[PDB]
Amino acid sequence: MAPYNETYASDYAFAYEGMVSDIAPADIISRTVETSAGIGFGKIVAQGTSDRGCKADVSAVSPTAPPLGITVRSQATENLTLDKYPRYDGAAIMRKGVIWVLVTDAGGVVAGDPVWLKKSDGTFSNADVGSSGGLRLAGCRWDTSAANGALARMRVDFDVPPVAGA
Amino acid sequence: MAPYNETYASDYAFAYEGMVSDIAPADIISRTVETSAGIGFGKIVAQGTSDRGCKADVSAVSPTAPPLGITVRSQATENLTLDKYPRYDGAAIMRKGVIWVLVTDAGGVVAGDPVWLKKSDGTFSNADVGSSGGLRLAGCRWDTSAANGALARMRVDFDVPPVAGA
Amino acid sequence: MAPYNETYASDYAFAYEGMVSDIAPADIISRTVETSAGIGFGKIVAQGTSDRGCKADVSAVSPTAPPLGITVRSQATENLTLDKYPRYDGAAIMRKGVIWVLVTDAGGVVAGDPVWLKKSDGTFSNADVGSSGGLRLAGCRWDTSAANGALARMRVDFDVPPVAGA
Amino acid sequence: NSPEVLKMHIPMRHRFLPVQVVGLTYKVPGIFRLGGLDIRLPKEVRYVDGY
Amino acid sequence: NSPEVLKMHIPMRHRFLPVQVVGLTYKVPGIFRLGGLDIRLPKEVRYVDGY
Repeated sequence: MAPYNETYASDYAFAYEGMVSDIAPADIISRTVETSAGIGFGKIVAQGTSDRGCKADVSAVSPTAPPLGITVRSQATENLTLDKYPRYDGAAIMRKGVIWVLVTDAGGVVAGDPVWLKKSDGTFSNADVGSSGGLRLAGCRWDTSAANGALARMRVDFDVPPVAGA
Repeated sequence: MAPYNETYASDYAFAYEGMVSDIAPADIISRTVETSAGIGFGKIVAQGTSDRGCKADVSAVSPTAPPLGITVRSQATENLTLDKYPRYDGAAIMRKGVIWVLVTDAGGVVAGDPVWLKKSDGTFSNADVGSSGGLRLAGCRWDTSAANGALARMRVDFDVPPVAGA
Repeated sequence: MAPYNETYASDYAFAYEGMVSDIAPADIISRTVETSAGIGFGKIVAQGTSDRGCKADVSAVSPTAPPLGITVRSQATENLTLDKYPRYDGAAIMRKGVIWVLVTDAGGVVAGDPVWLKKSDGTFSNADVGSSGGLRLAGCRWDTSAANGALARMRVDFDVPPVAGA
Repeated sequence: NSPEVLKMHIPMRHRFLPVQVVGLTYKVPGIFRLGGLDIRLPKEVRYVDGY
Repeated sequence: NSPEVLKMHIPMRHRFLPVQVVGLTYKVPGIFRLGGLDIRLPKEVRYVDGY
């Protein structure tokens, strides 16, 4: 009977942090979490050192060492970390479907835009940062107009090599 | 009992304008037609202004604003436009499968060739036009040898960014 | 009761020459073998002259004429050629899944590496040969650390155009 | 408020389709179809703003 | 070597799920769910090296 965090919303929300939207194709890949803390749901991941592991640290990704994919919302995750994949757990990375993610940009994004990754934190945006600290995920595009700090769905394809931007 | 347009053909034809050939994968995408007139079946489409719409006008596509996909033959399309998707209708764009399209080239095409788009009209060909008016669909290839103005099937992948050719 | 070639192995091996590893997507394509001798199981193939044929000779592949794919282990292949696709036979080419192949490199490969093809013989390696005799399969990556002349599984996507390296 | 002034057609209501199974995931579709609202007599509807 | 020193928990042994048919190919997935080895009393296990 818990009425806390009641906002009396006009209508239903759109999605959650890492939920997918149904479509026939999806590469979902099982990896093992390597970071000491968990990994959030809609997040980018790099290639681990365990030959099948992944890390949440993408500060050193390059066109030669591209990022691995994006985690998905699992909803059965050990109930000790709130919404995360705990250490030593199947990660369920996705690299082909359409997924809801979080926007980090001042002016927001619109339907068809490039997707730029900020290597410092691992956040998605519309344009390059400008100090050799951003990559462009070459095969990727948005699918929703959204403001700053809101959820937008994007279409992703990680087999296309990334592009470095200074 | 309609015998008009009888040509007494030697054997069955190969396909129609926008028919697909069966295969396990296919991204078929639902878009809304934005052009005042309809859109033909085997045609290229650009990104609309309605955040899920499409236009048949591809005169301004670039590597920064890649084309969206290719429509497919639906066979249930409002019977007022002969073989088209009327205005304000689900468009069924395809961007992964193998599809029959129309050839516009003097010397024809053979099995494995690049696919070049002429931005002026939106026709597919074998080589670049030569006046900064053609794109190369980077991930695309033919699958049939065909003469001028005939049907040929091609394999298509629209997640690979296009290449500008002057 | 045949005990020849008994090595008393510690545990089961990993895979065979061209076996696949299960995953939802796979483009498997039916081609007809054109070479006089057969074609091995985990091998690269080029575009034939029969509009649906394939050859094992990839000495002339280029970015303009990319390779076609990789054959898969069929296990029902006419029992006259030991492990090959005989002449005039369905070839079952694969161009999207993850497949076990043979490594030809001095220092071996690790988890995430580029895949380089040596056009002279048609062998996969980690780095370019260095005399305009190697291609880079742009969308391709390894998935196992393996030594010289061992089996390693790699993820493959042949719609991305290759890159020439001198 | 007459069927000759306003009209909304809903030929088909919401139904569910069988379950597709793909690699340890059960994808389930569900579809419907309707037609937009249609104001046939626009002089029989009046807006008053500023109350 | 007693159940109060060592233990190993295997909730699910090995399972075969239904077959899914994708274009002239049949794929049967098999799953098994198990945990790790537990040494509850570490003072009753001894390692000696260099023999």
